[PDB]
Amino acid sequence: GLVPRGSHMMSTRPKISLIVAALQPSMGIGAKGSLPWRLKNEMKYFKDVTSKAKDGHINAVVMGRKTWELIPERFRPLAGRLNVILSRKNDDLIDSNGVYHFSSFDSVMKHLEKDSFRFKDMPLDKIFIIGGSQIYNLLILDSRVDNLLVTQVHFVGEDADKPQMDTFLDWDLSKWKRLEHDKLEQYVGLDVPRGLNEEGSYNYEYTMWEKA
Ligand SMILES: NC(=O)C1=CN([C@@H]2O[C@H](COP(=O)(O)OP(=O)(O)OC[C@H]3O[C@@H](n4cnc5c(N)ncnc54)[C@H](OP(=O)(O)O)[C@@H]3O)[C@@H](O)[C@H]2O)C=CC1
Repeated sequence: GLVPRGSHMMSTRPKISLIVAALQPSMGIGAKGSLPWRLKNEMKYFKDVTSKAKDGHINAVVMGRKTWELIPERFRPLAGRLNVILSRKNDDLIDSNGVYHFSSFDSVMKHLEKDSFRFKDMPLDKIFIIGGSQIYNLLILDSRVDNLLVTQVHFVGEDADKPQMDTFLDWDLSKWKRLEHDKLEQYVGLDVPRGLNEEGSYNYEYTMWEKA
């Protein structure tokens, strides 16, 4: 935080991550309004990563309206995190549980900046964009996104049984560069398994990318 020297701001400005699982090779991120894989350890990774903040800080999760509707009521808002829901019909309100119902990523970022990136008298550490496909494909083009946390998902059943995806991440690889595993662990603040994790007909690898 602040020091007697007067040289440091109270907190660093929060990094923005887009966290997503994408099917190889064509970056499929949805099928028929859902997702064809259900990976228990990957869902735990999402919980652990989005919840892990440096001491005295909290993280934010930013999601589209349709994804908010698919979180079970008893688990909303996602505990231990600033929840932001995007809908163009929202009225830019912060409700009785501290949930931000905002009309655009621009509007919520403007508000957070006005508040010195603080919430419930906690500074923000990381802001995670958590989906769904429409919000991912809008915000992956936003210059404020600092990194991608991509779970690379591989189908390892028979070729004919691979799920047919119908929504894909608008990810231009020329704009991004994969980092080594130590950088991923240092960013997320956790010990993360390296390599291909196995569950059923899928394997999956945790990766991090920054801008080229
Ligand atoms: N691969 C992965 O890791 C993940 C994939 N998914 C997949 O995502 C899919 C669902 O995603 P989707 O249906 O696209 O729903 P989203 O969660 O992306 O929410 C879509 C809604 O966001 C609002 N919206 C759209 N553009 C804007 C904007 N510019 N500013 C503000 N609000 C906006 C709209 O509601 P309004 O009209 O009210 O503005 C729209 O209906 C499912 O297939 C799910 O499995 C979800 C999570 C993780």
